[PDB]
Amino acid sequence: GLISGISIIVGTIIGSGIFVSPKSVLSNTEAVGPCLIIWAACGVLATLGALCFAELGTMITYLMEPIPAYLFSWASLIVIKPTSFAIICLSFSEYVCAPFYVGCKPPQIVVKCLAAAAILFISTVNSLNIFTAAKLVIVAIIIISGLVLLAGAISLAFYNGLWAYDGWNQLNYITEELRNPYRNLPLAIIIGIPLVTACYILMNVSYFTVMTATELLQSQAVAVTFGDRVLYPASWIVPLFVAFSTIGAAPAPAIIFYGIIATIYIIPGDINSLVNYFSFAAWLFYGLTILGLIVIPVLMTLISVFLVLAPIYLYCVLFILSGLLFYF
Amino acid sequence: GLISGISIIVGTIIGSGIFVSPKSVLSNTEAVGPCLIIWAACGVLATLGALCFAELGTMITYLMEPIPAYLFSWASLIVIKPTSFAIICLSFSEYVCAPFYVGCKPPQIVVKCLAAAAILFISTVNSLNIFTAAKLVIVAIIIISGLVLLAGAISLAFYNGLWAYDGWNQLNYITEELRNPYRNLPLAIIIGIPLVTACYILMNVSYFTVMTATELLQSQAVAVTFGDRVLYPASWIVPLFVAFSTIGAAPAPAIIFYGIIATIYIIPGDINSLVNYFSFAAWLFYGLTILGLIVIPVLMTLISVFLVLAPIYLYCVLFILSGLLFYF
Amino acid sequence: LTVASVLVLIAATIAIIALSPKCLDWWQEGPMYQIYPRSFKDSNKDGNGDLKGIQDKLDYITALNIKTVWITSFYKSSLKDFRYGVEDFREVDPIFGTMEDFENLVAAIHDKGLKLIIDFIPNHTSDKHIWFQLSRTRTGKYTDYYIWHDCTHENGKTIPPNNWLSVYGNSSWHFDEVRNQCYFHQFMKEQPDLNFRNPDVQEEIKEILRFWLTKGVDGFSLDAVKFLLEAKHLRDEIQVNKTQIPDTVTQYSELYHDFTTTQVGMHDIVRSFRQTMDQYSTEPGRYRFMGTEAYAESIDRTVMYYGLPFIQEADFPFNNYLSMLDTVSGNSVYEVITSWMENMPEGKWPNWMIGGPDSSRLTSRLGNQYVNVMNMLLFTLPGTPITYYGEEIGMGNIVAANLNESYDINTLRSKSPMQWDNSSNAGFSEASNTWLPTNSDYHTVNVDVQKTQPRSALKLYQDLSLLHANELLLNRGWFCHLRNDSHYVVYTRELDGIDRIFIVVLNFGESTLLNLHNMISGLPAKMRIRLSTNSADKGSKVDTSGIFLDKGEGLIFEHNTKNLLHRQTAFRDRCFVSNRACYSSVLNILYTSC
Amino acid sequence: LTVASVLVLIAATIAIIALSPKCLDWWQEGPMYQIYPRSFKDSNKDGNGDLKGIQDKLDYITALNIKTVWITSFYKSSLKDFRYGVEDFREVDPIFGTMEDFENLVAAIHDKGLKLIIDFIPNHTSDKHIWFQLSRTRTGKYTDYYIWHDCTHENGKTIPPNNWLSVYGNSSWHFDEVRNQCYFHQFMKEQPDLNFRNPDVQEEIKEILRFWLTKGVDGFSLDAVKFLLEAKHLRDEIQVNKTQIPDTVTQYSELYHDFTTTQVGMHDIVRSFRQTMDQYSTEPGRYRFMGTEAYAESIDRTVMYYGLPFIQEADFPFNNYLSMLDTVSGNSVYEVITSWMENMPEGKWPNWMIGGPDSSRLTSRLGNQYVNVMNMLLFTLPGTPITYYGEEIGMGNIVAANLNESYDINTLRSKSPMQWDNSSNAGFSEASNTWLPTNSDYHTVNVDVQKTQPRSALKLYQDLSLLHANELLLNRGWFCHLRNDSHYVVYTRELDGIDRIFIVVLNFGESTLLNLHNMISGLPAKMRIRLSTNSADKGSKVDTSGIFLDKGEGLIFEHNTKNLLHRQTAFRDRCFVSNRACYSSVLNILYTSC
Ligand SMILES: *[C@@H]1O[C@H](CO)[C@@H](O)[C@H](O)[C@H]1NC(C)=O
Ligand SMILES: *[C@@H]1O[C@H](CO)[C@@H](O)[C@H](O)[C@H]1NC(C)=O
Ligand SMILES: *[C@@H]1O[C@H](CO)[C@@H](O)[C@H](O)[C@H]1NC(C)=O
Ligand SMILES: *[C@@H]1O[C@H](CO)[C@@H](O)[C@H](O)[C@H]1NC(C)=O
Ligand SMILES: [Ca+2]
Ligand SMILES: [Ca+2]
Repeated sequence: GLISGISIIVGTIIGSGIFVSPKSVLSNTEAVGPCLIIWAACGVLATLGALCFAELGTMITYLMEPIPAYLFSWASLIVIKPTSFAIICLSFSEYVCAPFYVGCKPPQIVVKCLAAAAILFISTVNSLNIFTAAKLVIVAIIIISGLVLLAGAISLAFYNGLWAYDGWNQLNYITEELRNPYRNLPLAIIIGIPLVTACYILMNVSYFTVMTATELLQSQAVAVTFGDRVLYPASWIVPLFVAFSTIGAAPAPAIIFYGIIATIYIIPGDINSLVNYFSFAAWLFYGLTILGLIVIPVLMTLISVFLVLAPIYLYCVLFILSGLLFYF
Repeated sequence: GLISGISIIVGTIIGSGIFVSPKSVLSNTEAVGPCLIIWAACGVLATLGALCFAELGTMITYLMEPIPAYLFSWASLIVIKPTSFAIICLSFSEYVCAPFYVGCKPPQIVVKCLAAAAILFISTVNSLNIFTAAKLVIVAIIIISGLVLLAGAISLAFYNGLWAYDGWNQLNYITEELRNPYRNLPLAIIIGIPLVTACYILMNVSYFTVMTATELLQSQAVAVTFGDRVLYPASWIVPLFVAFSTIGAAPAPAIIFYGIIATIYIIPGDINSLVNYFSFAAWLFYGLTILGLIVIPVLMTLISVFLVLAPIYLYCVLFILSGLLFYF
Repeated sequence: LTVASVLVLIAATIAIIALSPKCLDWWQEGPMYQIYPRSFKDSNKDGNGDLKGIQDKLDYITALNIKTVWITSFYKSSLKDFRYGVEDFREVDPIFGTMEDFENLVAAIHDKGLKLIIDFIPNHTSDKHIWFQLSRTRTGKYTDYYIWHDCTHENGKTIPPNNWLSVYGNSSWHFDEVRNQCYFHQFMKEQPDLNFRNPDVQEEIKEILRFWLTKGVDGFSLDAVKFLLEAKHLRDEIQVNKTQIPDTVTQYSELYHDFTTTQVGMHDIVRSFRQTMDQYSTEPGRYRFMGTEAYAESIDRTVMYYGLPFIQEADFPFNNYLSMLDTVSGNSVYEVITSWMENMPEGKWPNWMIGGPDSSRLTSRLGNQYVNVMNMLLFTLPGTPITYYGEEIGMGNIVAANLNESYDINTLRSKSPMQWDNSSNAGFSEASNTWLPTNSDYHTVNVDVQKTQPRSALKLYQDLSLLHANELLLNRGWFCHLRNDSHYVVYTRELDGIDRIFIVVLNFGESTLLNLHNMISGLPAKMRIRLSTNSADKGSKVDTSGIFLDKGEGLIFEHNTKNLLHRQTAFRDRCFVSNRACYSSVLNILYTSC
Repeated sequence: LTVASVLVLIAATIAIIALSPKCLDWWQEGPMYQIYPRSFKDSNKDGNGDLKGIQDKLDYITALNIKTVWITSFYKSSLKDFRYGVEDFREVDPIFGTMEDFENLVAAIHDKGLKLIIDFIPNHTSDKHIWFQLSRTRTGKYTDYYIWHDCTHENGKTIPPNNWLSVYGNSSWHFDEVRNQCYFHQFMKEQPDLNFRNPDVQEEIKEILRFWLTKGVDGFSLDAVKFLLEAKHLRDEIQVNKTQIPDTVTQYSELYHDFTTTQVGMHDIVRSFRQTMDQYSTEPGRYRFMGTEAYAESIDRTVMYYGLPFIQEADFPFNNYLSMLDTVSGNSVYEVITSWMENMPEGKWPNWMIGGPDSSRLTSRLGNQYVNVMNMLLFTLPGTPITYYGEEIGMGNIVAANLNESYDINTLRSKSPMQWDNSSNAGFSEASNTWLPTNSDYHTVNVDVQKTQPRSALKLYQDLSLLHANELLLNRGWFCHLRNDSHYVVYTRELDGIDRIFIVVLNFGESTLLNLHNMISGLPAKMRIRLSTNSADKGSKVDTSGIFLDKGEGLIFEHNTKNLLHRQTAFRDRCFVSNRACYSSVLNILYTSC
């Protein structure tokens, strides 16, 4: 009942973003304490957002909000679904060819064609539970093995830290068929998302006790370097499981359109230039969604306006604010 | 049409018996020439048998012949289906643990528990095309790679040689829904089974040009030793594909009963004491099936009586000569 | 069509991974800057340099594009000179700080992307060592830790078992009144050679290596490798002068050392040192370097430390050549370069160092005019350039002072403190009566003065390391030398797929003119210079037929052509490369097959 | 329940595969029977033995439970003795058949499950070799294939560059009138040493090794390894007699050979020989053996050929000991066994051979009474027993005959033809005037006579190899020797999990009585014998306190107990094992952990 809903919520929240985020969230905070503080803030923000969606989605059942709705429909077809579809494939490409280049970083040509091949493969398969089980093993191994050896720039840290929490806005869509949402859906979120937050903190401290702070910057795949410095004899299981589970986490005209324009997103942009490109438009409409509810909320509004005015991107306002306004 | 029927016939004939038979068929002929002659004789015999069944099965549609039918039903439940189910698992066990013991043969205890574990695994999976594709690759690789480097005791040879031709008696059961059986089913057999016969001969000569005749006797898995003497850098693909396809070739009360009495068959009998134990009862009822049709022929009769009187074990006369005589 | 295009990409990626060569390790790319720990920088204001002073000046090391430090031996030693006789390998002397000061130095080095190397002396120990004090009393397993032999020692004088002489005096067998036996030292009276034929002793050295490897020293540098093992048969060595009377041979030069140097099994001990360090090199980025540093020997014996194609011994032996050369010319410099490239096995990484601790300074041995041209030769060679401390600028030798500590009078002129500022003691220390007098002409030669003024001999060292690190022709490229001359040394650095070569010209003569049309074919009417050994004519125009070169003058020419000398049939026996690879301009990646 | 039982089986199988030790190679299990190709069996009726005669008697080799043959060097040689100076490595002499007769011999050997080994002499060549005939004229690359040095040779005599003497005469530098230079041979006047410092020569030996490896020789056996490299500095060796006058030292014994034996880099050449043969050992059943066979040296130099734990050199060097021993006693035999087991690195496989080609026969050096006891010692030791041809029976030496061919007068007594029958020439050949006279007492000593009669010295060799092959205690078991005596040698063979030990007692004394209660503790009142070197008495009853042993008497006792000596604290420094394993009676498999 309740534990089943909690497990379902935890399953759709812990994705392939917990071992890709720290490298980008530490390059902005440049510290350890502030990094954990930003991670806890992102966790509590996702918790509040999911708790608000649990009360906003079960009372109006695009469905939550004319012109704004049309804009959301138009944005979710180009810059939301296809962009996030390319980031997952770019993360899979930078992790399956990382152990091959030990001393130096992989070439940009190799990672792009490998990511494009991953896009065309799953787009063809989809046009015609094992990943989750193997994904939780690595998170459990790194945490357990980490404990046996233990006892402007602030906005980019949130962008990279919140990418690991990918799926907190679509929790009520796959949890309304379990039991009564009276005191089960908000209960499985107030203790399910913070459980992942404590899981992410216990997983991040496992990296800082093996490799120092300066080694995390010059390491594209932080999990493959943790797998050879601790589990030296069995070091191939880490880059294999996190790659076998990443490819799993990634309508004929909809899939083809989502795979064609996603290939042109990896040519002029790296894996770091796309996270701040997707989280900009995503959180821009997230703030409009919270603002629409007003017309938790006192904090969700003050933190959303800061996430937009701090960076103020130039190649984004001419696609969402100029592309369709000439069409409409 | 015709090519589809030929492919279906070839698929159900080439089983996991082509890389297990030569070791037992050379220990009786003790030569290379007579070995290929016996293989060609077995091939033409299977061809004639399938051609006769193609005319006997499409005119009476157990179904081909009272007491004989009851005996066939009783034999196919103990000594035909469960015995052949154990030979496939024994062949998979002797091929998955063969590369581990390079210099010496594997222990008898290790191969039996590994075969018993394989029996319990597939019996549990079944109680709740990729194998064929990977199986034809090894047969094609060994033949192709074999050509780039090329240019009493007589009854046991037939028993081990005919085990590779396993499935020639159940061809009309899965070929009556393709097209007219007027001139398609007998046509796909007179050129489909001899095609496998020539395929088996071209595969057997690939072993005698790499390893000598005396090395074939002291080699339980003849394919794993051919994989390291020719394809030295890539030598793990041979013991993996032939084991991944063997486990695929191998009703809750029926599977449990077929897995319980099959475990007690590997304790007092080796892989050589079971082939002459299954082929004895199998060919005994095969001769009764041909005799039932009567009630080329001058040669089919003189060669069938020799195949029965030459072998003429203590655990067999109390099942076929004592089991039903107390029931009748 | 897309179903075929998806695998054509996977086939392309698996081809790039299979054709990509192995990336150069940290010891192959980036120069080294050998630092003397006692004459670099002082912090606690005591008179002597310390490890904390090196941490304070770490930002200057990165300013020279330096990759590795290679700190000279800093241990608790009763003899600070003469191969650094150590009395405690696990502890540090009161000088150079404490163990915590060392842990903060290596940690700060890793934060700036630099690498560390420490000197290791497994050959001998000191008289005050706990192993030698326990060996004279025959206490436990330490009774055979040293080479002991029964000798006669009566009222007046000791008699050694053989005529084996030490490198620094007489009678390499000394008698002690506790054990009543002679011990083999071979270096000094208070430096007993550690017997390596004892399986216990060979394993005790492994514990010392693993002790520093856990600290993160990132490699070692062996000091005396050829003196490890000796002949078990205590036979007399062959004298150079056959008619010479015995009881008079007391010099290390007048004796053939065939039983005390490079014995059978000495390399196997060096092979075992790499096997121990290989356990800590399993990490992809944490590789361990090992240097042999075998000096005063022929070229065929030095290249034997490179190892065999089926067994790894060491990365590269330290190139002692180019340092003992006092008078440099076109033929002396060319012979040294060809002696190393022709004797070294292929696929290995060479190295070069102009000066060191046991050698005179560059400007004091060659001259102030050769400071600029020798720095270019160090960075234009395929090997790993190794730079002594204070060598980037022109620092002269000092006169021999009478120190109360046991120090070598000679080879001490190179231990002068680093000239940082123009303040008291050249900014080396704010204290008085330093351990060694700073060179007099420090008001004109220091890092602060040479940084503010242009055309100095400090910027040339900066852009040379930048050109060596940025350009791929100097990192991993072919080396094709042109003939032989007595007044100019010219060689070409090239690489497949670059479509551009580097022509380096060094004079080493007497203000002669060079005709480049007689050496290399296919050069245009005008060529541009890159750096020079004067920093005033870069980016100028000079024709090939007729180039004005001064005494201390060197040029680098950058020509665009696809006529590499390494492809011609004539330049096949004079072209060497370590990692043969091909460059691609369209796809910016490294290729093996091309 | 079944879903848990299925994985508990897979966990059991993966545990057996992970705990199963590596199976013993063909060179570790099964004895060797060294055969002289010229004195074994003749077929074409010419007088000399051939390779076809060995194929005809192949069934007798399997009757002795022999695994490997190790045929002595059979090449086209101008000198059949003195280290077998070969003039053609790719061809066979007119004797021993042709190349087709050799291919039929190795093929017939593989059909019977046997293994082959051929001798290889890469050190020197013959004067009639195509390499030496092309070296005297300086034709191409062969001008430096040998050690050539300019020497003075005037009207009367030649003067060598140094006093280096050959093993078989004077003046190991000989002058030729074609090249006008002295060549280094070190063995004989017509056996020039092949210079191995030439990279071309070292690669030419690889082609000779790969030539026979494709034929299927199943390993090699190097003859002279310590004579490969010499000192580049042609300096005079140290004389044993310092006061000895020069121009008189002409014996190989009165000279210390420190520059012509075991030089730096000699082992690296041996390390490269294994690397070449490793390319043909990739098959699981086709492994290549390599023996060094370094004779006349100390024990510490012989064990160096075993290799290091991180680099493989050779399987085992041939144990020259137990063959030079003329007078055997309790102390001489015990010292030889302990000298090899204490100096050999652990995890290696030892070996033993009682006789060979360059040694006297067993019954001629020790006596007919010691033939039975020495055969038991060969099969009761952990090493691989190596048996000379005709050694299984008691074959005496023959007198030295005057042969027209260049053969050594000494060490020729062991080259007597094999006594097969009691017919003419002992059935060795149906022809007359054989190459060597067959021993006179062949009517009483032959394989046919010893097979028909019981209590002979042929059945003892048969059941010893059967006991060594069937029982696992003799194949791979512990070796715990008991103290030291001058009139009996006792050792125990045991293994973990067998619950049964083998007590071997050899007299080697003068008909003394042994008290087994003083050596091993826990023995019962009565013990049974197994073989009892002398036959008959097998399966008899003897009490421990008081055992009657003759001069040439040996016993094997089989006791059932779980009180293995290797587990006690007293027998810890006198117990050795190569592959430590534990046996299991319930599950008949080999275990590492127990
Ligand atoms: C050293 O050699 C020279 C011969 O050139 C000669 O003086 C003598 O043999 C030796 N010197 C002394 C002082 O003995
Ligand atoms: C040395 O040379 C002479 C001349 O042939 C020879 O008689 C003698 O045997 C040689 N010495 C030895 C030990 O062979
Ligand atoms: C060999 O040594 C002995 C001394 O024991 C003495 O005869 C002499 O020094 C040498 N013999 C000859 C003949 O010189
Ligand atoms: C055993 O060996 C030692 C030294 O080798 C010897 O002194 C002793 O006499 C020997 N004991 C016997 C019984 O031979
Ligand atoms: Ca030493
Ligand atoms: Ca030689």
